[PDB]
Amino acid sequence: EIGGQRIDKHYNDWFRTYDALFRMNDDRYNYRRMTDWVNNELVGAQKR
Amino acid sequence: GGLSQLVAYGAQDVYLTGNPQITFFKTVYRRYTNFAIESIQQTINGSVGFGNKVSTQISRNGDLITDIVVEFVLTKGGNGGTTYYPAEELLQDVELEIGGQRIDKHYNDWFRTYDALFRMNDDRYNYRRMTDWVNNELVGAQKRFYVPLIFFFNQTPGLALPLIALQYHEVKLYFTLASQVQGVNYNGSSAIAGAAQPTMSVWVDYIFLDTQERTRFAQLPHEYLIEQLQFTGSETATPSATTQASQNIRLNFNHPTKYLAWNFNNPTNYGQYTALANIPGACSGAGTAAATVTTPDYGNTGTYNEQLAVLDSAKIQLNGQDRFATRKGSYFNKVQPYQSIGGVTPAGVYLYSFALKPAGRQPSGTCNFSRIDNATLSLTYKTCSIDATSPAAVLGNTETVTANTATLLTALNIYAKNYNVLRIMSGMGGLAYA
Amino acid sequence: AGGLSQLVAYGAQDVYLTGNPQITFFKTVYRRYTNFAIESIQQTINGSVGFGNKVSTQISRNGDLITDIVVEFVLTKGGNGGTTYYPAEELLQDVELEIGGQRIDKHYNDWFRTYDALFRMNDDRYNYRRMTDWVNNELVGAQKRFYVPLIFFFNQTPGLALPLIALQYHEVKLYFTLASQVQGVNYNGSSAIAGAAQPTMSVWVDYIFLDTQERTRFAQLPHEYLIEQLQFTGSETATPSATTQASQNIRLNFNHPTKYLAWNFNNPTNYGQYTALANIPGACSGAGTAAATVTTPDYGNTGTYNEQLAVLDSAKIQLNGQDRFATRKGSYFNKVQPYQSIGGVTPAGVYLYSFALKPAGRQPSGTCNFSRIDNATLSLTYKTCSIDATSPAAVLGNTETVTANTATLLTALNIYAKNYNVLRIMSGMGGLAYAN
Amino acid sequence: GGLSQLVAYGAQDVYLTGNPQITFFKTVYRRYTNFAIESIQQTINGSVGFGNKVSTQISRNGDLITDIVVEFVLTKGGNGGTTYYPAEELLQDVELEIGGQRIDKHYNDWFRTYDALFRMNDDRYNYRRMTDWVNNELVGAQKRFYVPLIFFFNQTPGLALPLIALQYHEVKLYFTLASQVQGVNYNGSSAIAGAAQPTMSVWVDYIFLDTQERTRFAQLPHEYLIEQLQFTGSETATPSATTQASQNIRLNFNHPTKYLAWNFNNPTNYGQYTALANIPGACSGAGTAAATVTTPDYGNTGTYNEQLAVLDSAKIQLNGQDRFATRKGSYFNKVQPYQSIGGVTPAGVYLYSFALKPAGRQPSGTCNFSRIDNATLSLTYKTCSIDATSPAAVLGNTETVTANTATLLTALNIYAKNYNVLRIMSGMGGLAYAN
Amino acid sequence: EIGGQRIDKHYNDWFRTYDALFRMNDDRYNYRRMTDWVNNELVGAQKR
Amino acid sequence: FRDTASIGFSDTHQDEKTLRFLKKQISQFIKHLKEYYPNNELTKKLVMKYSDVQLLPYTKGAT
Amino acid sequence: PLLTPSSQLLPKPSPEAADFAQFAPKNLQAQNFLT
Amino acid sequence: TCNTFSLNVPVNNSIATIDFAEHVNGAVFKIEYNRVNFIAPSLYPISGLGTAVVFDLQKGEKASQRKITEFGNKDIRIADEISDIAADDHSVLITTKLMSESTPGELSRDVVLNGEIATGRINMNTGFVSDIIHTKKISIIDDGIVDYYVKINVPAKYSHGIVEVVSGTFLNDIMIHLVRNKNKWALMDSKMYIVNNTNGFVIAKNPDTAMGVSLLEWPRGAVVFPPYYNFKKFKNVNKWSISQQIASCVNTSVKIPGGEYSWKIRLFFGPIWQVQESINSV
Repeated sequence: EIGGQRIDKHYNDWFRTYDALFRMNDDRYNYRRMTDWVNNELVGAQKR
Repeated sequence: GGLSQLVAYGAQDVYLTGNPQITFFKTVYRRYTNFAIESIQQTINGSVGFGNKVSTQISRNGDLITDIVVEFVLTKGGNGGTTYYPAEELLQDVELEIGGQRIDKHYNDWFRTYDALFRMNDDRYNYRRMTDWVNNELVGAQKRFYVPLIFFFNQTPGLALPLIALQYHEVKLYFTLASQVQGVNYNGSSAIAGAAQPTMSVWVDYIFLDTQERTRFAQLPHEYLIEQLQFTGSETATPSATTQASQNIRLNFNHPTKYLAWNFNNPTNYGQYTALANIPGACSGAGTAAATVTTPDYGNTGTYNEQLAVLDSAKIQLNGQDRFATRKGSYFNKVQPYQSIGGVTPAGVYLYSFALKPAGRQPSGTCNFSRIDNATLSLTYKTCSIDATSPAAVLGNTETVTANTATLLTALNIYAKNYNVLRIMSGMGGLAYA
Repeated sequence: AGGLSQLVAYGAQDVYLTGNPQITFFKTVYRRYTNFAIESIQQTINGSVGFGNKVSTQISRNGDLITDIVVEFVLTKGGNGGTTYYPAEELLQDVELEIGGQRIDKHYNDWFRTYDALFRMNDDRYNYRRMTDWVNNELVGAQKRFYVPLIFFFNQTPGLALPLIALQYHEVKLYFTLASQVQGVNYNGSSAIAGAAQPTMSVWVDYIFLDTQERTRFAQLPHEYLIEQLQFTGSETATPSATTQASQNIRLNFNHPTKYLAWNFNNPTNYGQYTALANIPGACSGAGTAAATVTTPDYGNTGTYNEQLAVLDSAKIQLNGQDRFATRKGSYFNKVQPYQSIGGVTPAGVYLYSFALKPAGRQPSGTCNFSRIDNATLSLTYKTCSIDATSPAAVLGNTETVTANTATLLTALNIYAKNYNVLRIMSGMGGLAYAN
Repeated sequence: GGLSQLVAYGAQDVYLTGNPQITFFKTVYRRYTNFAIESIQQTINGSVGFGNKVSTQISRNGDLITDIVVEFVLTKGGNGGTTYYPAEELLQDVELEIGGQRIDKHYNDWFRTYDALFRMNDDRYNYRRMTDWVNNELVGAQKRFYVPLIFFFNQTPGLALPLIALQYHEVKLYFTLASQVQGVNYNGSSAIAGAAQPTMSVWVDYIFLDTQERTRFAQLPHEYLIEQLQFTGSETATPSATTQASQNIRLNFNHPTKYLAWNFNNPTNYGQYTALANIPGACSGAGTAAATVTTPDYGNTGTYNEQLAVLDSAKIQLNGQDRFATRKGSYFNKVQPYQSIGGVTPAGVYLYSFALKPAGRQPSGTCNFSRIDNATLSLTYKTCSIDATSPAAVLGNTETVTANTATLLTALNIYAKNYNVLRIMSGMGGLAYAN
Repeated sequence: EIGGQRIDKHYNDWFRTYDALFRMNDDRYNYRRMTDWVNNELVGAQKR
Repeated sequence: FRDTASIGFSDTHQDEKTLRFLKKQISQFIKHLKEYYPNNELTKKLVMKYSDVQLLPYTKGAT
Repeated sequence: PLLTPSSQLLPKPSPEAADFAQFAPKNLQAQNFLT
Repeated sequence: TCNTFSLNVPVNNSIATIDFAEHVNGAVFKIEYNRVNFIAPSLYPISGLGTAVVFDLQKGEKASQRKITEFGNKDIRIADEISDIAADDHSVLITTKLMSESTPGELSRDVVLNGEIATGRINMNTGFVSDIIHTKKISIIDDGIVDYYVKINVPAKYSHGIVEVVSGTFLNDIMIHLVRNKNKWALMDSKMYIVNNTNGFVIAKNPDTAMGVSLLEWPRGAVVFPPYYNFKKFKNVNKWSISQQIASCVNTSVKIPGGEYSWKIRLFFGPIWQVQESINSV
């Protein structure tokens, strides 16, 4: 919101839908790297 | 049939229906400014928890602010009857500040007194439904609670805060949450292992106006006639036997005041304004061999039996002159709220009014304590010699003697509601009288 | 989004409600008022205070206007819990108010119960009980200070406060008649209670002190006050036994624009009993057990809501022989009339019919002027009193037109009328425009 | 004495008592129009009975009409605690027509919603006294019941129907009398043999005007600002287990609206807006070995325990955009009644207001659905995982769950109370707004 | 009722008093056969 | 829709008066011993008991 | 020529009542004279 | 009418006051001193006077009043000392009648000439008798001159007062006055309607023997000389008229408390030489 008026709102499913539709190639992969575990990591790992 | 009454027009009626001015059967409705009401969640600044202080700055979502409701998520650690307005005691201190200047400040005990005096019938019952566990539910039960605030702009739209024209000084509230909550964190002074921290949310109801009046609010200056609470707590002497005490208690009040409300409480048990006794609802286990008068049956902390109340008599004295003749304790618990409010005030809560209708918004009579150098309230106490464990005496003794367990009600809390004027001009708000 | 979206949704219908606005809700203006102070001043009672005694007080003149009057009683219990029923109201048999020697109004025992049982609502009726009874299962020997507010035209409202400042040459007095017997204090039924203490009474009046300019206004100018008065004479009823349905034609003798007629039937032995006794919970001493005595109430619960124990089957008011309305059953007068006209709850045995749209208010809202009729009759139809009151399965299991055999004890008929009158005050002297 | 504060006059007093405008202790009363109120019976058209439709034409026996009360005579087909507002259930509905156009319609379930929200303190208790058995009456007891109607003109004389001004119109009330009356005709769902048909009569309180007022009303046109109730029934989505169901309810309302109110109803147990549980007064036989959570303790059908309610949260959208941020079910059951009415509403009945004082009649804020293209009510349910027969689990649980028996509240009732204008001229009348 | 006004009200007891007082001779015998079972009818007999 | 010019609420011919109205008639007729005067004054006593009227005009558009 | 319904009033309304009242100035003056 | 006002009143200085030291009489005005005769029929205090002459037979000196008008229109709200319309019937409450040899007085409660009847274009006051109280005192002095003092009081006023209305014998054509600058006597009678301002130091009129009119005192709020309107003037036509105006129809905010205010006029007659010789004493 700006000044008290809501102008927009995004949802987790929307983020994934957007990732599903408009992020592509190396960029979609890089996104996945930032939001998930992509290297066969095991239980107990801590990730940023 | 009815026409037999219409024709029964006599001399006595020239004062009633001659030259009619009002017709009861015709109605005139008045056109108002289009507006909308919205409940919007505010951000709480700070870590929410027991004994913690947090604050919130009200986002200028709308044009005016009316009600504010504080929500709590609480889980009880006891069984049915181990709690008594836990949401109300948790909300320990609520301070209203506009631009650095304190406007008003409320205390959990004040909320209980207000509920004790001014909320009445189904309203007081629905209130408790919002703040307590009322259906004998058991340990582990969890639910969401609501404590509406009762500041000058919360109960009537006519005194709403016009944020639209209050742009330089922000409106914010400070919240202190009680470190001890009966039946949730402590049973008396004994901690309840595993008790969870509260979750809190502060919800504010905004008024949105249409274009024509919204501009008018934004540009013109405003003056609102508002209420403030005055408070400092004190300590009194309540003797057991052979001595009937009295004290001349010094008051700390200034602005035109509608009434003085008071109670005598047990600092460790929220809402206890009376002695505990081995009678129904007057203490834990009452009526059985397990009964004790050191611990209340908390869900029935309040009673209406004035026999367990401490005040024998009182009078307000202003600079040495008695402002009314000596009254006994039963007047201030029963008769004044009958005259001024029309409700049921529980035992131990006392009221003396200056206003004809202190429950209303329009001024109806005030005492201006700024013109009084030394205001005092003289209190005469009952002698606290009755053995609280013996119903034969607790339910059967004289009017001027009370229970020996009454000697614990050492905290004296005298509240006053005064008028002031809130002026908002060019974006800055503030009090007219310091 | 949000509330703004509801202003967007604006149309043709809305101009009717919000076009060219006349009011706003979010900037209220309060009218400034004449400065005043309230003070409670103790009055002196002439004569010894006691049971069956008549005393009076001369009203002092510390203030300008009188706004409320509260009578204080000190009583001790003559018995254990449940033996009393508004003893502070039984004790006060009547109050007569006069100005300059001219009677303005009078209240009765069994009126205070009628008013409390009819116009006072939940918290305010209970708090009233708190002021006049023992409501906490108190045992014999308990002592309490009881406060009986009076309900004259100038009481509990500032609007008609009696202007003593304008009654410079007239005396104002209250005459208090005290009971010879009070249930649970002096007698338990007809059995005297040894060692019963005499009451202590104090008459308190709440005075209004005015600021200088209005103080003067009242002293100099004439006043026309529109006031309430109570008219009452006691009647005899005709409660039936068996195989019969009684009726009465009780002719009324009332004389002023009247807001309403209210009435009940009572056992003169037991103050406030307006219903028959039955062997059901709270209705009799020992009710529900083998020790139950169906002829003696459980006094702390003398009033009930089960109209099955009341005697009125139906009623109609007639004016000059012409029916004022089509016959209504007793339940109309006990429940329907106060619902629509007052908004409270009336217990069984207490009945109301109104001429007024808002009889609980003080502004005229419809009156029947009995001063211009030949006669008014309250025609009563009674319930046949054939149910064996000692069987709870019987009194909780029967037809509309029957009631308990014990009902025949309700031998007194109390018909009250509440009217309007005008109190004229000029040159320091007061009095009624129309005698009453 | 009082002179102490009287003369204790300062700067802080100027805005309170300077240049006085009113004095509290001298009231001025207005002189009013000469009238009288009379109750007479109406003409009841049709056969009175269970499941039958009966029409009452309001006989033109006065100048203005205000209070209408329907009375019924019923007997108990069962013992104490088996009934729940039999007269309120019996009156399944009433609709008002003027000149043949529908002005309003109220339903037995609406009456419960209204009693749950707007009727409060002593009037609610006395109301029940008029419509139920409240003194533990046993089978065979006979009682006369009164059901005051709650049309726009039934609470205040100021909106009395100007029949004197309707010289060419008939005004009618069409009544539907229920086939299912709990504790009279059926004990639960089992018919009670020998139950008598109701006896009904409709009472109307007529206003008689004097000479000059009678003429003013007879000749001039009038505009009455009135209330209407909008209602269509729908179906709930109460869940089973492991989930929190939700559904989007499509609203079909018009006209300025004061508020939306709703409940979740058991279609077979009148007035049951909560789950049943083995808690005292929360089901038949509660607390004993005979307790069952399939049949209520009917005289105690209403409860204040929100844990037996099914609404977890609700939101209203205006043209698809959120009208306010999501709130939990206890907000609509406990707080709006507090903010807007000042009474207490039992669990399972919910209110959201658009108005500052919806209990009043002076317009104080409305949502005009005539200009809202898409109005949606979003309802989120509590998970119905608790075994109703174990009070340790029902009285010992959290905010997001309720009892398995909750899945019986299959009927969804969405109410809206709106404004309209009744225009009357030249002896004819009708509504100003139609949509 | 005529025009909203009550013109009269008769009770069975009045019909009995009128028949027992002003209707006389053969006319009353007929009335009795109009309102009763006269010619010794037994249980189950129907009469208009 | 229903043409019923009159209400039918006991207005039109019903004389609702308390018999003290007789004093009103005595004042108009001046003499109070009206036990016998009404027997010789039939024509005037009947005129004093008849009505006055008000009319409710409306105009509609013809097609 | 317009046709209208008739509202019949009857003479029964009667003329309206009057009321007159007053306190003689019994108070006169005080401390105006003494014997 | 508890009409209470705070600071919306100008300081109108009641420079003039009237009191009495005469005795009570019945209802006759028969007064003489130094051959000056004075007669009135008790219909009102003054009818005629002179030295073996009269100046009229009726319509002598009389005090009058005009309440607040729409804009000084005409004789609508005239609270006059006499019910002149009745002419023969003095339907006025005359409360005190003090007089002594050489000087009568009177104190009267006035009436509105139009009364309660709604006539002309606009309605009138409530009853015939009003609460406005006025007085007159006539002092005959050794030198052959007579001082006429009048009083008016009524609460919460801001209206128009009429000090004298005189309709003497039509033989009053020649009109001459001394200018306050003593520059000359100014003879002006051609208009027969002259509104004389403060320049008219004393005015005299005569067919042959003269009557002089010398105004002495009138109220004014001149304590600090505010701009508040307060002016006097003449309306001199065949009928002689003296008046004073407190305010125009309605000011921004104006009230007068309503205390006692009075006017002083010196009237005398005689040969035009003697009249002018006395005036020229200035």
